[PDB]
Amino acid sequence: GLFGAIAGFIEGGWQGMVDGWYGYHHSNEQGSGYAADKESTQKAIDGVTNKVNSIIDKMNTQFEAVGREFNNLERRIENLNKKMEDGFLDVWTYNAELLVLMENERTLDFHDSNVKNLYDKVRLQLRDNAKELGNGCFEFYHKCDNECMESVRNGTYDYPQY
Amino acid sequence: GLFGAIAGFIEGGWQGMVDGWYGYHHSNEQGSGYAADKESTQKAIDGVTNKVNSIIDKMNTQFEAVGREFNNLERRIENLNKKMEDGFLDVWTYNAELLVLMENERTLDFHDSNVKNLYDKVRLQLRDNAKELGNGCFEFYHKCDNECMESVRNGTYDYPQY
Amino acid sequence: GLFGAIAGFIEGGWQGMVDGWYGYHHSNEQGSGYAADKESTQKAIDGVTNKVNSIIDKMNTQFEAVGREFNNLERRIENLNKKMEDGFLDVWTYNAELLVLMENERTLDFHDSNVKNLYDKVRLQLRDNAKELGNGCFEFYHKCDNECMESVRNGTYDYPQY
Amino acid sequence: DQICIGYHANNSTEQVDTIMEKNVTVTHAQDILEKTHNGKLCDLDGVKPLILRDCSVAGWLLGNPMCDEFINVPEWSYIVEKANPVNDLCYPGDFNDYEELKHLLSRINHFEKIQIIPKSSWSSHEASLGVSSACPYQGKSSFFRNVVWLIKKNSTYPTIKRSYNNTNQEDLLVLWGIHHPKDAAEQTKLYQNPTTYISVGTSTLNQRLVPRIATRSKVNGQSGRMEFFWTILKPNDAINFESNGNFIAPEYAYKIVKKGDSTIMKSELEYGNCNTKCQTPMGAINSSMPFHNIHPLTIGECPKYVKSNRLVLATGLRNSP
Amino acid sequence: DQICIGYHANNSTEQVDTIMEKNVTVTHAQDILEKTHNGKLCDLDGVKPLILRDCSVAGWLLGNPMCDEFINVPEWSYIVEKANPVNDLCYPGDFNDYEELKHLLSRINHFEKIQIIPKSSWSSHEASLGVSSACPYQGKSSFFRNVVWLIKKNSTYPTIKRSYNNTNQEDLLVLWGIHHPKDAAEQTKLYQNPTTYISVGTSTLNQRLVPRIATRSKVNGQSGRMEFFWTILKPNDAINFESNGNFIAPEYAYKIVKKGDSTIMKSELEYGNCNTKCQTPMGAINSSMPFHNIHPLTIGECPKYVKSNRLVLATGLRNSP
Amino acid sequence: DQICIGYHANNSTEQVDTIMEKNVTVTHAQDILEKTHNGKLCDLDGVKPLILRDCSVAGWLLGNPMCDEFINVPEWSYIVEKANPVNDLCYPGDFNDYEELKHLLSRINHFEKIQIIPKSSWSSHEASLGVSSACPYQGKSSFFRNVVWLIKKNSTYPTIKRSYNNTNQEDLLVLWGIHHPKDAAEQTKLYQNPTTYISVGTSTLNQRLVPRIATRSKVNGQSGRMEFFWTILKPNDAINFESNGNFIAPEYAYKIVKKGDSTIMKSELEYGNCNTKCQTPMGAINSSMPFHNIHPLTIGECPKYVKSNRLVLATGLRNSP
Ligand SMILES: *[C@@H]1O[C@H](CO)[C@@H](O[C@@H]2O[C@H](CO)[C@@H](O[C@H]3O[C@H](CO[C@H]4O[C@H](CO)[C@@H](O)[C@H](O)[C@@H]4O)[C@@H](O)[C@H](O[C@@H]4O[C@H](CO)[C@@H](O)[C@H](O)[C@@H]4O)[C@@H]3O)[C@H](O)[C@H]2NC(C)=O)[C@H](O)[C@H]1NC(C)=O
Ligand SMILES: *[C@@H]1O[C@H](CO)[C@@H](O[C@@H]2O[C@H](CO)[C@@H](O[C@H]3O[C@H](CO[C@H]4O[C@H](CO)[C@@H](O)[C@H](O)[C@@H]4O)[C@@H](O)[C@H](O[C@@H]4O[C@H](CO)[C@@H](O)[C@H](O)[C@@H]4O)[C@@H]3O)[C@H](O)[C@H]2NC(C)=O)[C@H](O)[C@H]1NC(C)=O
Ligand SMILES: *[C@@H]1O[C@H](CO)[C@@H](O[C@@H]2O[C@H](CO)[C@@H](O[C@H]3O[C@H](CO[C@H]4O[C@H](CO)[C@@H](O)[C@H](O)[C@@H]4O)[C@@H](O)[C@H](O[C@@H]4O[C@H](CO)[C@@H](O)[C@H](O)[C@@H]4O)[C@@H]3O)[C@H](O)[C@H]2NC(C)=O)[C@H](O)[C@H]1NC(C)=O
Ligand SMILES: *[C@H]1O[C@H](CO)[C@@H](O[C@@H]2O[C@H](CO)[C@@H](O[C@@H]3O[C@H](CO)[C@@H](O)[C@H](O)[C@@H]3O)[C@H](O)[C@H]2NC(C)=O)[C@H](O)[C@H]1NC(C)=O
Ligand SMILES: *[C@H]1O[C@H](CO)[C@@H](O[C@@H]2O[C@H](CO)[C@@H](O[C@@H]3O[C@H](CO)[C@@H](O)[C@H](O)[C@@H]3O)[C@H](O)[C@H]2NC(C)=O)[C@H](O)[C@H]1NC(C)=O
Ligand SMILES: *[C@H]1O[C@H](CO)[C@@H](O[C@@H]2O[C@H](CO)[C@@H](O[C@@H]3O[C@H](CO)[C@@H](O)[C@H](O)[C@@H]3O)[C@H](O)[C@H]2NC(C)=O)[C@H](O)[C@H]1NC(C)=O
Ligand SMILES: CC(=O)N[C@H]1[C@H]([C@H](O)[C@H](O)CO)O[C@@](OC[C@H]2O[C@@H](O)[C@H](O)[C@@H](O)[C@H]2O)(C(=O)O)C[C@@H]1O
Ligand SMILES: CC(=O)N[C@H]1[C@H]([C@H](O)[C@H](O)CO)O[C@@](OC[C@H]2O[C@@H](O)[C@H](O)[C@@H](O)[C@H]2O)(C(=O)O)C[C@@H]1O
Ligand SMILES: CC(=O)N[C@H]1[C@H]([C@H](O)[C@H](O)CO)O[C@@](OC[C@H]2O[C@@H](O)[C@H](O)[C@@H](O)[C@H]2O)(C(=O)O)C[C@@H]1O
Ligand SMILES: *[C@@H]1O[C@H](CO)[C@@H](O[C@@H]2O[C@H](CO)[C@@H](O)[C@H](O)[C@H]2NC(C)=O)[C@H](O)[C@H]1NC(C)=O
Ligand SMILES: *[C@@H]1O[C@H](CO)[C@@H](O[C@@H]2O[C@H](CO)[C@@H](O)[C@H](O)[C@H]2NC(C)=O)[C@H](O)[C@H]1NC(C)=O
Ligand SMILES: *[C@@H]1O[C@H](CO)[C@@H](O[C@@H]2O[C@H](CO)[C@@H](O)[C@H](O)[C@H]2NC(C)=O)[C@H](O)[C@H]1NC(C)=O
Ligand SMILES: *[C@@H]1O[C@H](CO)[C@@H](O)[C@H](O)[C@H]1NC(C)=O
Ligand SMILES: *[C@@H]1O[C@H](CO)[C@@H](O)[C@H](O)[C@H]1NC(C)=O
Ligand SMILES: *[C@@H]1O[C@H](CO)[C@@H](O)[C@H](O)[C@H]1NC(C)=O
Ligand SMILES: *[C@@H]1O[C@H](CO)[C@@H](O)[C@H](O)[C@H]1NC(C)=O
Ligand SMILES: *[C@@H]1O[C@H](CO)[C@@H](O)[C@H](O)[C@H]1NC(C)=O
Ligand SMILES: *[C@@H]1O[C@H](CO)[C@@H](O)[C@H](O)[C@H]1NC(C)=O
Repeated sequence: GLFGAIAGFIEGGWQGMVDGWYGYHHSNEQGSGYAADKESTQKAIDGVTNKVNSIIDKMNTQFEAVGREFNNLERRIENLNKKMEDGFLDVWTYNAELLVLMENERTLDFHDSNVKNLYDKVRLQLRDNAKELGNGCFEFYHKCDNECMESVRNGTYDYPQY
Repeated sequence: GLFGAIAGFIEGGWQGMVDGWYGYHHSNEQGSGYAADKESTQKAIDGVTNKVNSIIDKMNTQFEAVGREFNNLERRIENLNKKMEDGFLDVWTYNAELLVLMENERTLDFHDSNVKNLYDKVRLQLRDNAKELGNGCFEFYHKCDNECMESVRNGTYDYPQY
Repeated sequence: GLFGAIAGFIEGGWQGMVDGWYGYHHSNEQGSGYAADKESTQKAIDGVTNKVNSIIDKMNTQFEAVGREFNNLERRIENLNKKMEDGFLDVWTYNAELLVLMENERTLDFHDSNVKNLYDKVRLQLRDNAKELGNGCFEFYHKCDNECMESVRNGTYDYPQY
Repeated sequence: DQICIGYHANNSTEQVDTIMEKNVTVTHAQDILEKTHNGKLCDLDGVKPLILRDCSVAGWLLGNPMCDEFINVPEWSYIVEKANPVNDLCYPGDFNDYEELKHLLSRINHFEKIQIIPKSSWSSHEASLGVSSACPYQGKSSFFRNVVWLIKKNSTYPTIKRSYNNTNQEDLLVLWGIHHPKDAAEQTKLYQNPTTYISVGTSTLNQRLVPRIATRSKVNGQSGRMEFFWTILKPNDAINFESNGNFIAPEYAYKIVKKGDSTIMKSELEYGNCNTKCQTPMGAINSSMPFHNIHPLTIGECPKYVKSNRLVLATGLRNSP
Repeated sequence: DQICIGYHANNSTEQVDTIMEKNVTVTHAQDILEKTHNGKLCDLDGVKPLILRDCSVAGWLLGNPMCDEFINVPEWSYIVEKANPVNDLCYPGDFNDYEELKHLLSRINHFEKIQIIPKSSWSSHEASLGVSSACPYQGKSSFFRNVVWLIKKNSTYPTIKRSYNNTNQEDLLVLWGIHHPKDAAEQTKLYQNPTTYISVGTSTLNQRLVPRIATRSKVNGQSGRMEFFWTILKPNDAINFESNGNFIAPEYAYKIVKKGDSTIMKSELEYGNCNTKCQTPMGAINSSMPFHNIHPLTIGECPKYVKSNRLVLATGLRNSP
Repeated sequence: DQICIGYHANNSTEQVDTIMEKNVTVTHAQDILEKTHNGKLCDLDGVKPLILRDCSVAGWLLGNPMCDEFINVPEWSYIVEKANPVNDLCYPGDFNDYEELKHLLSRINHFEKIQIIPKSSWSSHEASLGVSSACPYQGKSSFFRNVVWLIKKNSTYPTIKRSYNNTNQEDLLVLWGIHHPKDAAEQTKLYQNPTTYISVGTSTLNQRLVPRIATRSKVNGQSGRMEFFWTILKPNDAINFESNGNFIAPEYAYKIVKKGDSTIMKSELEYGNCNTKCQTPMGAINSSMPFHNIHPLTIGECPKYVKSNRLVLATGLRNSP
């Protein structure tokens, strides 16, 4: 992806994180586990939802074909009618398919971006109190118990304390 | 935003920076203040201006309706005419609204990108001669007077000197 | 570019790297030279190729004009016919030109992204065993012979070894 | 001790397409294209369609003897007609401005048939011998029930002069016709007068028809032809007829009581005993999807038609193997 | 000591929409949709339109006595006609190929009226008694000023044979007509001859009209009808008339001197005493915007019409609270 | 010691446009718009077109003496006709429903001319004096070769009654006509009978033509006119003629043997001695590009037409100075 996180420096996703789209996995002497980041997850749900509704709504006003009949000596206008109706269908079919392709690409990149930004957010807190391993993970120099871990997820990681 | 700077790790903009879109705020013993980055700002003005003109120009050739009248026994072709004219209006209305939505998203992201790149540019000069605070700011280990500050804005920050 | 690498912190491209789109240049006591990154290059070729074919294919079904003639007292429907045929040409001309502009922008940004990610990949391996110079280059603290260099291109750079 | 940043994966096999890559497996997706229908013709919002079956709009309106099922049809939502209905014009001929009338019907939901010129009131002409083997009913020769084929009485066809005044509130559809005979002998045999005409007038209308004679091939065993005409008589307006012969006089005409959204749908299907909010010629649609690919000609509250086989939006993210 | 990187904020409340988010406040924006008009009909580039007021194109061209305002109109930029002009055909009837002629006018900016067959030159027929109460002028019976309703003189309507040769450089619009009488008595009363016709020929044209008789409802107190016809006589071509009666002969015809961009605009508005570069049926536009949403039918150098209520592009960036 | 990350540059000057920037130099690009053609009319997939040269579709089909080149044309791929072919209707007149017939031809690749009413079989009428100076052939007066201008024999034009039965498998295009004379004297001079007609009937058709007389301008030195008509006679159906005079009888009619994709292309160009898979009125196209900008009206396996001057996609990346 454009942002390098999803299937990039973070090799794969987590079956074990069930309660959100992005989040944290911690590992210390007390144990280990997954925790979803609420804020970035809800941000993602709002954006994607607004997008779907934006897509649906923009295609609201669109060509509707009507039945018209013509006799045996009105072939020219019958053909005109047919070419007119088909012309608009092809145009709206193109619009719909292209919009889906273009916005699907942007949806995947958007998720990649949200992960990258969450990773940077944590990197910018920890700074030089942890080793950046290169795979999404940070190895602490000090012991980091569950309250220590929580402060990282908080945004409250007290850097001068360590 | 996709790039994480604007309303991301940089929480908010500056009312006090009046002379450009992006720039620097310095703070030392001599005082403090704002300075716009000329290059990145002018880059942004050129891109957005070209975009507007590109948008305006692409919508230049577009359907123009003409008046046509039909008698009481020409209802079929009158309907054809109406469906034809409305069909094209709906298509061009869709095109215009979708283009504005899509390019507005890209304009906001573009600005976010320009800020992120300006931030990285400075980070890459300072390296380990300053603390990356996590909020857009860099705290120097040495004293950095106004000429020192200017060299950062220059691109000329002499790293071996400190 | 949006990602800051191409014509950003990497000032310019390399005439000397002939065998790929992105890659490495090494410099030590044994000598120097260019080596293309196979994986990221082939990734780029697949994406751009799929894009071209996607573009070509989406424009496959599109309006085809047919010849219709009208007598001297059928001016209204003749005009209708002409406005209909021109209307669709303008629509498809717009679609084609806009798609090329939009996707050209995304193609250039895509390359920029691939370079940025390759740069980060290497940065994340080397960590603090090298100086990040700010121009695409990393200056090693230890001697890095050709096998050492190869391990960087590998993904196998043994960090604890140095 | 470490903390890691990551993202969701699951057992999903849903795939989406992008410009640069096809068949990307994602954790979540949303299909937006309706692909299914029930294959039936149904009531639209409870209001049953008019299903003409083997009859055409002409057979129906003129009153083809084989189309008695539709002698007095109630309000309809839409109309269904086969591609080649067999019970059209039983006596061969033409229906003038037929397509313009069918178009007029797409803005009509209900007709009320009323008698404007009684069959009994033709005291100087023979009104009960206007039949043919081309229009059979229960083994016997009959004719279009809504018009009266008038012929000579006691070897005399005196000039007809009839006027009807539209005293109804509703616009009135009036139908009449002209008989084109085989040869000069048949003309005098049926109508006496060798040179005849039909003149029709209203507020706007100014018509004068003359019977055209020619040798013609036998359709339904007839060399003669019937050419049928119509008009919309507005309220407080009068229609005026005058004729020497060959006149197919109106008996019944249709009041236009309800004008609204309708359509004539071409289909070979029959009634489904069914209800829907969106109907196509191939079957009805019950869907909350914004798009469908069943058929372009629909009626009701429908999704937008596209020619796609597949439209699926990504909502989640790239799923891991 | 520190240095910070940041971005601009200001007091802006301008908002823009995106795919993923609506009503994003930005520092700078550019509206590209014109929403306002002046509500008036105006001169287009100084050149005043032809405002027919209560007259129709037919009333104008045929010379309805109530339409003397337009006896000799100067060059126009566009034409304005009401939806239901009251001064149309004063004597009831039809205008043949009326719509095809109105279409022809959209490529015309100026007519020059000239006399092709003088009123005085009808020495064998009565040319000054061709009037009706249906076409009143100052309380007296009058008639379409550009055509001459000819009747019998001293109980005789001899065959008319008139020819006009287009010696002008310009294409010529020629108008004529046929009178459809109430009954056989009126026919002989006005024209003597019971069976009449009008034959019209040109290089291309090959016409022969016959008056159709019928009982008709009274429009403007008339049971008779006038059917009007036209043609474009090319330079060096001649038009030929022949008739037994019922002929409504041309007196004046229009030269086509200026061909160019024009249109017939449907509107109830009157002249605004005004100037503009872009006109709509609802009012004129003075804007540098690339789009507008006033009305689809425009003339002049205009923005492109869209159905949007709002089109606003972001230029600046996301503004901070 | 150092390792650097970088990207490719080369000597390319290819440029592409984006929304925000024009003329960006890139390392690699792909042009997708075909701009060139060969400027010739060519065989389509080996199958030569019908190039009418100075003849029109009417001159061809009616058999204008100057159009003998096309007396029996083989199968064609498409048809080419000039904007103003000089050899149209040699004797002036009209071709009824001409455009609807030309449209019918766009679904036809091959005609087979056959004789339905022999010239010799007119034993009661003069069939070999139906000529004019308006239709010259080798300095002598001739006529449309496929129809027979019948006149009186020994001062008598008895009523014609002819029938042809379509025993062929193919639909048959039948052409006939009516002569409109200058004056009453010419009518009796050619046909004796002052009041004549032509009645034409088929399964569907019910026609009766009458000659219209008028003073007319001289086109090709003729004041008389010929009005031509046509129909498609389906298999096992019979066409029936009856007439007093002015009848232009069919001799040859065209079988419709091959129905398929075709078109009538307007062009002043001649045959190129050439082959192509895609043809335009300006010349043919040999390209693998998905788009072209030559001309909108094409036939064959073609790229899609757009109005662009330039369509170039970036494949590589931004090239360095
Ligand atoms: C088909 O038939 C219908 C009726 O069966 C015809 O409509 C009627 O036509 C007659 C003329 O033949 C008109 O007669 C007179 O009626 C009005 C009545 O006034 C008003 O109030 C009543 C309330 O009941 C209402 O029905 C009317 O609509 C109207 O608003 C008279 O005022 C008028 O008489 C006038 O007297 C004036 C002096 O007092 C004179 O100056 C006038 O010149 C005039 O003589 C009128 O003549 C009916 O008005 C009319 N009714 C309706 C409902 O239309 C219809 O015309 C016919 N069609 C055809 C084609 O013949
Ligand atoms: C309506 O009226 C107009 C005129 O009022 C008619 O147009 C004219 O028609 C007459 C025939 O009736 C033609 O007469 C002769 O004139 C030309 C003159 O030559 C040229 O130079 C003059 C310069 O002033 C120019 O006006 C002409 O346009 C032309 O280029 C004669 O050459 C010609 O006479 C020929 O003589 C030859 C031997 O010398 C013979 O071989 C020829 O057969 C021929 O007899 C010609 O006959 C006018 O040419 C013509 N003028 C114009 C301007 O059109 C018009 O025809 C009429 N319409 C109808 C439907 O009747
Ligand atoms: C133009 O000419 C053609 C022929 O030149 C006309 O078509 C023919 O019309 C005649 C009537 O005039 C019909 O005659 C009889 O032929 C069938 C034969 O049966 C079948 O098998 C043969 C196999 O060779 C096949 O040709 C036929 O198509 C058919 O399938 C008879 O069965 C039938 O006679 C019937 O006898 C019954 C009792 O046995 C009676 O109940 C019936 O009432 C009927 O009398 C029939 O009459 C031909 O069928 C017909 N041939 C074709 C190929 O169309 C054509 O009609 C004419 N056009 C016009 C407008 O006049
Ligand atoms: C996010 O997480 C950090 C770390 O868990 C939070 O700090 C902790 O907050 C808890 C709950 O408020 C504190 O518990 C309280 O401690 C006081 C003093 O001992 C006691 O009187 C109360 O009864 C209660 O037990 C805890 O002391 C504190 N721990 C640390 C190491 O700071 C922080 O509040 C959270 N911040 C946000 C924004 O969510
Ligand atoms: C960007 O900013 C840096 C830091 O301000 C610039 O370096 C400074 O440039 C000034 C102006 O040229 C120098 O002033 C001159 O100093 C010399 C020697 O004392 C004197 O002879 C002149 O009269 C003048 O005062 C100043 O020395 C220098 N300071 C430092 C610390 O380097 C730099 O030139 C700028 N570069 C760019 C690309 O804008
Ligand atoms: C990527 O590159 C690194 C560094 O070049 C590779 O490590 C090197 O791999 C080579 C080839 O397999 C090894 O050579 C072998 O050495 C053994 C032991 O001396 C010898 O028995 C064999 O005959 C052969 O010469 C070499 O030892 C090794 N060097 C180092 C410093 O690790 C690595 O294998 C590559 N990995 C990938 C994924 O491409
Ligand atoms: C009102 C009337 O005259 N009805 C006749 C009818 C008409 O005269 C005729 O259709 C007008 O063109 O003709 C009917 O006989 C014709 C009929 O005779 C059968 O024997 C034969 O089988 C048929 O081919 C056909 O010729 C008719 O039935 O139409 C009788 C009717 O009473
Ligand atoms: C040229 C001429 O004959 N003018 C007559 C005209 C025509 O005869 C008639 O319109 C042709 O159909 O008729 C006029 O009288 C008819 C008129 O009489 C009034 O009294 C009555 O009020 C009206 O309803 C109507 O019948 C006419 O004015 O049209 C007289 C005119 O001189
Ligand atoms: C079948 C026949 O009658 N052919 C005549 C033909 C017709 O009578 C006439 O075209 C019907 O309208 O007329 C021909 O002479 C007319 C011709 O005479 C020349 O001298 C003169 O140069 C021409 O202007 C024209 O008047 C004809 O050639 O058309 C003779 C033909 O035999
Ligand atoms: C992406 O997946 C679709 C759906 O499975 C593939 O469509 C199938 O393609 C194969 C081979 O072309 C056919 O045998 C099947 O009939 C197709 N199935 C359906 C349901 O359409 C498609 O080919 C794949 N595309 C790519 C580029 O890999
Ligand atoms: C975005 O802002 C617009 C403009 O204020 C909102 O439009 C208003 O919506 C409210 C509630 O629906 C209505 O009462 C007003 O009539 C609307 N005003 C105008 C000028 O249109 C819109 O609802 C907002 N949209 C979202 C998603 O928040
Ligand atoms: C981008 O390059 C194109 C192609 O060179 C330029 O087009 C030329 O423009 C100049 C000046 O307007 C003209 O003299 C030439 O006739 C044009 N050449 C062609 C082949 O079209 C274009 O102007 C450039 N656009 C921008 C924005 O710099
Ligand atoms: C996938 O996992 C979900 C848990 O959300 C479960 O409900 C479903 O049965 C699973 N499906 C398969 C095929 O394993
Ligand atoms: C349509 O389908 C839904 C299932 O999504 C069903 O619950 C509902 O009853 C159906 N409605 C009708 C009118 O058939
Ligand atoms: C916003 O600030 C600008 C300064 O550029 C000033 O001109 C304007 O008056 C201010 N508006 C409000 C409402 O404060
Ligand atoms: C149009 O409006 C502008 C204001 O933007 C004004 O200055 C100009 O005078 C106006 N032009 C006309 C022709 O009314
Ligand atoms: C550009 O370089 C290529 C090498 O790939 C060479 O073939 C070509 O001749 C060069 N063109 C120019 C103009 O230098
Ligand atoms: C078309 O052009 C190609 C060159 O791209 C050439 O090789 C081929 O022979 C041409 N085909 C025809 C039918 O002219």
